[PDB]
Amino acid sequence: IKDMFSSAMEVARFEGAQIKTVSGIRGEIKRALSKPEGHYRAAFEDKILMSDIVILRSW
Amino acid sequence: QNDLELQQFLRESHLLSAFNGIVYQDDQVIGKARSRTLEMRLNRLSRVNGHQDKINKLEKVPMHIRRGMIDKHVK
Amino acid sequence: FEARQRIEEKNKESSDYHAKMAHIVNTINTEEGAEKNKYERERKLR
Amino acid sequence: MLRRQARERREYLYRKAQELQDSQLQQKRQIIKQALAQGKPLPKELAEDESLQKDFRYDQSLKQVDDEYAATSGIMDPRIIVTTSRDPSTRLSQFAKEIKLLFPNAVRLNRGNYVMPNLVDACKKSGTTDLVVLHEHRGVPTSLTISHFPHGPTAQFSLHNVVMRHDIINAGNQSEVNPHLIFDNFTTALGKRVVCILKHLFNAGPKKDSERVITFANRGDFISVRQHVYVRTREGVEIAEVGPRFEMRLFELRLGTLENKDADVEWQLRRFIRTANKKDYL
Amino acid sequence: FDRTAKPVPVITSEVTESLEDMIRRRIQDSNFDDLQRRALSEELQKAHSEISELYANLVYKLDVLSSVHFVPKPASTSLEIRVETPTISMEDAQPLYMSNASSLAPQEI
Amino acid sequence: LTKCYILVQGNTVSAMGPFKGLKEVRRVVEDCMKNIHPIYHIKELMIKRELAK
Amino acid sequence: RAWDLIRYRNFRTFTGTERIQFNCLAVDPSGEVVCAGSLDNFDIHVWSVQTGQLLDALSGHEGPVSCLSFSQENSVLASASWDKTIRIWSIFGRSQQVEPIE
Amino acid sequence: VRKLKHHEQKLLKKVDFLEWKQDQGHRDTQVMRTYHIQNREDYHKYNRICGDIRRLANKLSLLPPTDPFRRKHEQLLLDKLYAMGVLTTKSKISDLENKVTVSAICRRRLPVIMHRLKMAETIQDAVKFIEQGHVRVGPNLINDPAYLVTRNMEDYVTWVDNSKIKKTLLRYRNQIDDFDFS
Repeated sequence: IKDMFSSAMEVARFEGAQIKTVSGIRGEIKRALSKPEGHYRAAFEDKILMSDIVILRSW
Repeated sequence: QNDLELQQFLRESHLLSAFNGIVYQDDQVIGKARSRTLEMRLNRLSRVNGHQDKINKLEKVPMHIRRGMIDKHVK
Repeated sequence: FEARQRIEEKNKESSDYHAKMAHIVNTINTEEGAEKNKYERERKLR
Repeated sequence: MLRRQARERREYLYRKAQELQDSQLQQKRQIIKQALAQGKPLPKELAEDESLQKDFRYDQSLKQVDDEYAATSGIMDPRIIVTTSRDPSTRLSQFAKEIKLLFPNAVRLNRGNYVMPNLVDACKKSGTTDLVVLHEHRGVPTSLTISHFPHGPTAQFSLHNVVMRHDIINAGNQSEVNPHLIFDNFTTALGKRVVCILKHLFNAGPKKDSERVITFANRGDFISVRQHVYVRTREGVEIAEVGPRFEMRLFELRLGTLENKDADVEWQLRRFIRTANKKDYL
Repeated sequence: FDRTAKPVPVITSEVTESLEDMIRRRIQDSNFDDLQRRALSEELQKAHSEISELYANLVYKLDVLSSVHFVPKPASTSLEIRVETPTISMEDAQPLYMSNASSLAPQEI
Repeated sequence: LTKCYILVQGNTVSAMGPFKGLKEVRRVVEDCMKNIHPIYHIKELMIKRELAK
Repeated sequence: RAWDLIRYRNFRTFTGTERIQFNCLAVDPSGEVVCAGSLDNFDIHVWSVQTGQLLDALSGHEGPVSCLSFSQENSVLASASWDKTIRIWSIFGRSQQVEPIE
Repeated sequence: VRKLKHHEQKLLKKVDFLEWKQDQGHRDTQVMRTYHIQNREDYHKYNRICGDIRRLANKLSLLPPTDPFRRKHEQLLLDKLYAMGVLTTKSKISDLENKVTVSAICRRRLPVIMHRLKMAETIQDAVKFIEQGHVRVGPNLINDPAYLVTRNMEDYVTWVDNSKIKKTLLRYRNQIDDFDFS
């Protein structure tokens, strides 16, 4: 997942959070990728598409 | 009146004497007494909630020999 | 650390709320349906 | 024995489907059993069917370890292979050494160029009972899969806080005597299933003074595995820690061997459901 | 934000201490979850004898019908009395013999 | 229970059997003509058989 | 089962644990061990003769063990089965060695 | 035989030249048509054995329900018939009266085993093939249709090598290796 964070520190702050696509596919962020900074690895209920947007509902 | 073994012995005293000290308690009752005793108990339990046209089904006997059976039994 | 603490406090809050709502539902059921059935029983005599 | 084992699994799952299909007759035969026991009247459904009572004359003489392990529970000792993933690192080879020292009646097999279908076939015709496949991540071992072989279950676990006996110190040699077991709060039916899986790979009947013990203690779906030796003093019992300690978490349990992944799943970790983190042995 | 699952537990000295004294309680009470190594009546007697001879004849013809691939009877640690006698006398009727010992050993006499 | 053959006829009770059975049926019949019910004696006869064996 | 041909007594009886029927056997030259194979079990059952116990169950055939024979001189076991395979077992002395000839 | 009129059919009702009451509904004929049984007396040779099993099962259910003799022999007979293949489940003892049946002993015959193993397209084809001598169980060729195949002995029902049927199935999938003759 590309750009909801600006740094791996930010993703480290937000690890384990539950996200979802706009299709309601639930998911969880797992680990920040190393070289592209705000990019991370998430796991979903099944295969999401390239035309989706993930969402971290915070308050 | 709420003794179960005593009242079971009372109403199965007849076929124990027909198909036999004596034994009356289950875990000692050998064949035809056991089959008819268990069948009598199951009939008496099932006659409360089961329908009266469905609990006591007669064996299909033809007319002219069931009537002769009844006449000789009444004799 | 905040993960474990927030998850377990949310679980505690949900398990308290379900007990509270089920309690008020069946207290309204029992100690007012007894009076509903009592009124029906003393209305069947008429 | 290909055809024998295929048709034997076929007949077993036919009998299991027939049991769950005609398991209503077991409990309504139980109802008329206790109706004979205390002389209480029998329901309408059990009162008007005449065939069930004249089968009950025959069926009045009817009346822990489960269906895969039940045939040879204490009769025969297990036989375990311990193998790594493929081209393993040296710390995974040390960990596989430690797991083959954990389980008695376990040997270790070098893994490389072994396909998992013909590995499973070679094991289940050479007579082994269990296969433990270990997976790593840059040294740190991350999974172990236990497959019970006469078409038994596979339980797949992840391993989490792994400290190794090779990693600590030269504290000596291990004991290798038949250990005692400890299972702490395995309370659900999945808990008893996982207990039977994890404990039918130890030898039946250790000595009463067998001085090593190994504990599988459940702490919210995180089975802490430690291994201890002991010597009972005048005032308590003194515990020394020996051999590896980790936490295994069951994420999958299916009902075939390792090769297919077409087997029916008995349990697997629903992670993304809405009420995921609210119950244990979920 | 809400989070999906509980994190993996950190193993500290308190949880190792609690786990060790659990093990100590079990190990001083020997609460170990190990694997464990695996005449009547006249009428009842004659009922038993009748179904025994029925069972014998039926098993014989089931084996012959099955073309004697069957699965054997389970186990019977029976009890045999042998008297002592010459093994000449334990033989068949023919002019010869094979051994003139006695059927009981010296340590059986 | 008593291994006897009993005929309740008219205003008397005939009985054939062994002497222990005859003693038992005589006490049963006389206490049944007094007010205590005979199924109490049948119950104590069953109790005494399973207590004597 | 074993038969003394002096005192005419069946002094030994060997069963398995699986309730199978045995179709062929083979004894040691130095008759410590009897060995027997079935046509429904794919294993070979190895009993001591001095004690009565089941010493081993050799496994590795994938077909019913049709025939057994011990070599009379070097005491190596040869079994052969309907999986098109003859197999040579070195039982004695720390080997537990198996050589399958297809 | 001539479709009696109303006065005749009223006057002689019990007349039937085909179906009698001793026939038992022609069930020997019916199940020997189902499982393609050659000789007439195989039904009744199996019916004697079903009557043996059910006579023992009656006389064994007439024992008291808790004694170990009844429980041991009921379980032992149940295990023997399941292993032979007549019974399909060793769970309940009412199978020893209800589910023991000449059709179950006939489903265990060699052509029916064949047809269920997809080794022949019908039971009559399986009869023709094992009469023509294509089928061996184990090593030895089986030649008669009535051969009863137990559960462990149905793993070895194959064709003989050098069978034309074995050759044409191998050459249908062109896996025929002519080194081992097929």
